[PDB]
Amino acid sequence: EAVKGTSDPAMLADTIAYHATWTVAEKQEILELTDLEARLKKVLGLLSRD
Amino acid sequence: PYLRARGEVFSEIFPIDEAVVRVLVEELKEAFEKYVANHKSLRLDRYQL
Repeated sequence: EAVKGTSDPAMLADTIAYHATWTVAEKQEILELTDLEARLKKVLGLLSRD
Repeated sequence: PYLRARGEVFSEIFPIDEAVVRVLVEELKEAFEKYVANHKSLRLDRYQL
């Protein structure tokens, strides 16, 4: 409940990605993309897998 | 260079007899509505409809 009420998608995306705790290689693979939407494709595919 | 051209006539069509043409306007608006949202990751807007 500390991240709710959010407009900024950069802190949203990276907050989710660090709070999507994984092996750090794929943390970097999240960090690779400069695009937001392809990175969130990566993120939400991972979280659906979890 | 540089490049010039000359033209005979400037072709136009002002649409007359709009019934079947208007039905095809409805159909092509439907076709664009079915085509428009494919570029979610491929960077074209929904809101250009």
